[PDB]
Amino acid sequence: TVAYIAIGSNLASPLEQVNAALKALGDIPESHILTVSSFYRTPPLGPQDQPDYLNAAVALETSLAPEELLNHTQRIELQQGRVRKAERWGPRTLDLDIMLFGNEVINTERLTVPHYDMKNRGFMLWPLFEIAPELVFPDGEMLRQILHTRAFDKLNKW
Ligand SMILES: Nc1ncnc2c1ncn2[C@@H]1O[C@H](COP(=O)(O)O)[C@@H](O)[C@H]1O
Ligand SMILES: Nc1nc2ncc(COP(=O)(O)OP(=O)(O)O)nc2c(=O)[nH]1
Repeated sequence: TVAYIAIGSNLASPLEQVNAALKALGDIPESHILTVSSFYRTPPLGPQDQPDYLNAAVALETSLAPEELLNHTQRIELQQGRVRKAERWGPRTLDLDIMLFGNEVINTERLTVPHYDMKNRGFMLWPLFEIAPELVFPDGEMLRQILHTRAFDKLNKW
Protein backbone atom coordinates (compact mmCIF):
# COMPACT_ATOMS: atom_id res chain seq x y z
CA THR A 1 0.00 0.00 0.00
CA VAL A 2 1.11 3.50 -0.81
CA ALA A 3 1.01 5.76 2.27
CA TYR A 4 1.59 9.51 2.03
CA ILE A 5 3.42 11.08 4.97
CA ALA A 6 3.78 14.78 5.69
CA ILE A 7 6.98 16.03 7.29
CA GLY A 8 7.21 19.33 9.18
CA SER A 9 10.02 20.77 11.24
CA ASN A 10 10.16 24.29 12.71
CA LEU A 11 13.70 24.12 13.97
CA ALA A 12 15.63 27.30 13.08
CA SER A 13 18.00 25.15 10.98
CA PRO A 14 15.89 22.07 10.23
CA LEU A 15 17.75 20.42 7.32
CA GLU A 16 19.62 17.84 9.36
CA GLN A 17 16.56 17.00 11.50
CA VAL A 18 14.47 16.58 8.42
CA ASN A 19 17.11 14.40 6.75
CA ALA A 20 17.42 12.26 9.87
CA ALA A 21 13.69 11.87 9.83
CA LEU A 22 13.73 10.81 6.14
CA LYS A 23 16.41 8.22 6.73
CA ALA A 24 14.40 6.91 9.67
CA LEU A 25 11.32 6.68 7.45
CA GLY A 26 13.46 4.72 4.97
CA ASP A 27 14.37 2.19 7.70
CA ILE A 28 10.79 1.36 8.73
CA PRO A 29 10.31 -2.36 8.37
CA GLU A 30 8.18 -3.83 5.57
CA SER A 31 8.23 -0.47 3.81
CA HIS A 32 10.29 1.53 1.37
CA ILE A 33 10.32 5.19 0.26
CA LEU A 34 9.08 5.66 -3.30
CA THR A 35 9.52 9.43 -3.68
CA VAL A 36 10.21 12.56 -1.64
CA SER A 37 8.93 16.06 -2.50
CA SER A 38 11.04 19.19 -2.58
CA PHE A 39 11.61 20.94 0.72
CA TYR A 40 9.33 23.95 1.21
CA ARG A 41 9.59 26.92 3.54
CA THR A 42 6.33 28.02 5.09
CA PRO A 43 5.20 30.55 7.62
CA PRO A 44 3.69 28.91 10.74
CA LEU A 45 0.05 29.01 11.76
CA GLY A 46 -1.00 31.32 14.57
CA PRO A 47 1.32 34.23 15.43
CA GLN A 48 4.23 35.07 13.22
CA ASP A 49 6.83 35.50 15.96
CA GLN A 50 7.63 31.87 15.41
CA PRO A 51 10.08 30.02 13.16
CA ASP A 52 9.09 28.96 9.78
CA TYR A 53 8.47 25.37 8.91
CA LEU A 54 10.20 23.09 6.46
CA ASN A 55 7.55 20.85 4.96
CA ALA A 56 7.70 17.92 2.62
CA ALA A 57 5.69 14.94 1.49
CA VAL A 58 6.87 11.35 1.29
CA ALA A 59 5.35 8.46 -0.59
CA LEU A 60 6.03 5.23 1.33
CA GLU A 61 5.25 1.74 0.05
CA THR A 62 4.33 -0.46 2.99
CA SER A 63 2.70 -3.73 3.98
CA LEU A 64 2.28 -2.52 7.54
CA ALA A 65 -1.18 -1.81 8.96
CA PRO A 66 -2.06 1.88 9.34
CA GLU A 67 -1.76 1.88 13.10
CA GLU A 68 1.59 0.00 12.91
CA LEU A 69 2.80 2.65 10.54
CA LEU A 70 1.64 5.21 13.12
CA ASN A 71 3.61 3.37 15.86
CA HIS A 72 6.75 3.86 13.72
CA THR A 73 6.19 7.50 12.90
CA GLN A 74 5.49 8.25 16.57
CA ARG A 75 8.61 6.31 17.55
CA ILE A 76 10.66 8.44 15.15
CA GLU A 77 9.12 11.62 16.60
CA LEU A 78 10.16 10.41 20.05
CA GLN A 79 13.71 9.39 19.07
CA GLN A 80 14.66 12.12 16.57
CA GLY A 81 12.08 14.85 17.12
CA ARG A 82 14.02 16.82 19.75
CA VAL A 83 17.34 18.57 19.21
CA ARG A 84 19.75 18.78 22.12
CA LYS A 85 19.88 22.39 23.36
CA ALA A 86 22.82 23.32 25.62
CA GLU A 87 21.36 22.31 29.16
CA ARG A 88 18.77 19.99 27.76
CA TRP A 89 16.79 18.30 25.04
CA GLY A 90 14.69 20.95 23.35
CA PRO A 91 11.01 20.93 22.49
CA ARG A 92 9.82 18.52 19.86
CA THR A 93 10.18 20.21 16.48
CA LEU A 94 9.35 17.34 14.15
CA ASP A 95 5.96 16.34 12.96
CA LEU A 96 5.24 13.23 10.99
CA ASP A 97 1.64 12.79 9.81
CA ILE A 98 -0.11 10.17 7.81
CA MET A 99 -2.03 12.05 5.13
CA LEU A 100 -3.41 9.13 3.11
CA PHE A 101 -3.12 5.34 3.37
CA GLY A 102 -3.93 3.62 0.09
CA ASN A 103 -7.59 4.48 -0.52
CA GLU A 104 -8.54 3.80 3.03
CA VAL A 105 -10.73 5.81 5.35
CA ILE A 106 -9.75 5.49 9.00
CA ASN A 107 -11.50 6.92 12.03
CA THR A 108 -10.02 5.45 15.23
CA GLU A 109 -9.09 6.94 18.60
CA ARG A 110 -5.51 7.22 17.35
CA LEU A 111 -5.81 7.74 13.60
CA THR A 112 -7.86 9.95 11.29
CA VAL A 113 -7.10 9.27 7.65
CA PRO A 114 -7.34 11.35 5.38
CA HIS A 115 -5.48 13.75 7.69
CA TYR A 116 -8.08 15.73 9.59
CA ASP A 117 -7.25 19.20 8.27
CA MET A 118 -4.96 18.82 5.26
CA LYS A 119 -7.51 20.37 2.94
CA ASN A 120 -7.05 23.66 4.83
CA ARG A 121 -3.25 23.58 4.57
CA GLY A 122 -1.41 24.48 1.46
CA PHE A 123 1.82 23.44 3.23
CA MET A 124 0.43 19.89 3.17
CA LEU A 125 -1.37 20.01 -0.18
CA TRP A 126 1.33 21.52 -2.34
CA PRO A 127 4.16 19.09 -1.47
CA LEU A 128 1.70 16.23 -2.01
CA PHE A 129 0.65 17.70 -5.32
CA GLU A 130 4.29 17.77 -6.48
CA ILE A 131 4.63 14.01 -5.98
CA ALA A 132 0.97 12.96 -6.76
CA PRO A 133 -0.68 15.61 -8.94
CA GLU A 134 -3.39 13.14 -10.05
CA LEU A 135 -4.28 12.01 -6.57
CA VAL A 136 -7.85 11.26 -5.73
CA PHE A 137 -9.11 10.99 -2.16
CA PRO A 138 -11.15 7.98 -0.95
CA ASP A 139 -14.34 9.99 -1.16
CA GLY A 140 -13.86 11.08 -4.77
CA GLU A 141 -12.44 14.55 -4.10
CA MET A 142 -9.34 15.39 -6.16
CA LEU A 143 -6.18 16.99 -4.92
CA ARG A 144 -6.08 19.23 -7.97
CA GLN A 145 -9.72 20.27 -7.31
CA ILE A 146 -8.99 21.27 -3.74
CA LEU A 147 -6.03 23.41 -4.76
CA HIS A 148 -7.96 24.93 -7.70
CA THR A 149 -10.91 25.81 -5.42
CA ARG A 150 -8.95 27.25 -2.52
CA ALA A 151 -6.26 28.85 -4.75
CA PHE A 152 -3.63 28.51 -1.99
CA ASP A 153 -0.41 30.21 -3.22
CA LYS A 154 2.37 27.98 -4.47
CA LEU A 155 5.05 27.52 -1.76
CA ASN A 156 8.60 28.77 -1.70
CA LYS A 157 11.26 26.08 -1.74
CA TRP A 158 13.67 25.96 1.18
N1 LIG B 1 -3.22 10.84 10.32
C1 LIG B 1 -2.57 11.05 11.46
N2 LIG B 1 -1.18 11.15 11.52
C2 LIG B 1 -0.48 11.36 12.66
N3 LIG B 1 -1.13 11.49 13.89
C3 LIG B 1 -2.55 11.38 13.85
C4 LIG B 1 -3.34 11.16 12.69
N4 LIG B 1 -4.66 11.10 12.93
C5 LIG B 1 -4.72 11.28 14.24
N5 LIG B 1 -3.49 11.45 14.85
C6 LIG B 1 -3.28 11.68 16.35
O1 LIG B 1 -2.79 12.99 16.43
C7 LIG B 1 -2.00 13.10 17.72
C8 LIG B 1 -1.00 14.18 17.29
O2 LIG B 1 0.04 13.89 18.24
P1 LIG B 1 1.15 15.17 18.38
O3 LIG B 1 1.95 15.21 17.04
O4 LIG B 1 2.03 14.96 19.64
O5 LIG B 1 0.37 16.51 18.55
C9 LIG B 1 -1.53 11.64 17.96
O6 LIG B 1 -2.00 11.46 19.24
C10 LIG B 1 -2.27 10.75 16.96
O7 LIG B 1 -2.91 9.66 17.60
N1 LIG C 1 3.77 26.27 7.92
C1 LIG C 1 3.41 25.16 8.81
N2 LIG C 1 2.66 25.66 9.75
C2 LIG C 1 2.11 24.64 10.80
N3 LIG C 1 1.40 25.06 11.95
C3 LIG C 1 0.98 24.14 12.86
C4 LIG C 1 1.29 22.78 12.73
C5 LIG C 1 0.95 21.62 13.60
O1 LIG C 1 -0.53 21.27 13.53
P1 LIG C 1 -1.34 20.22 14.29
O2 LIG C 1 -0.74 18.86 14.55
O3 LIG C 1 -2.72 20.01 13.69
O4 LIG C 1 -1.67 20.83 15.78
P2 LIG C 1 -0.54 21.58 16.71
O5 LIG C 1 0.09 22.75 15.99
O6 LIG C 1 -1.15 22.08 17.98
O7 LIG C 1 0.58 20.57 17.07
N4 LIG C 1 2.15 22.48 11.63
C6 LIG C 1 2.62 23.32 10.62
C7 LIG C 1 3.44 22.93 9.46
O8 LIG C 1 3.76 21.77 9.27
N5 LIG C 1 3.86 23.86 8.57
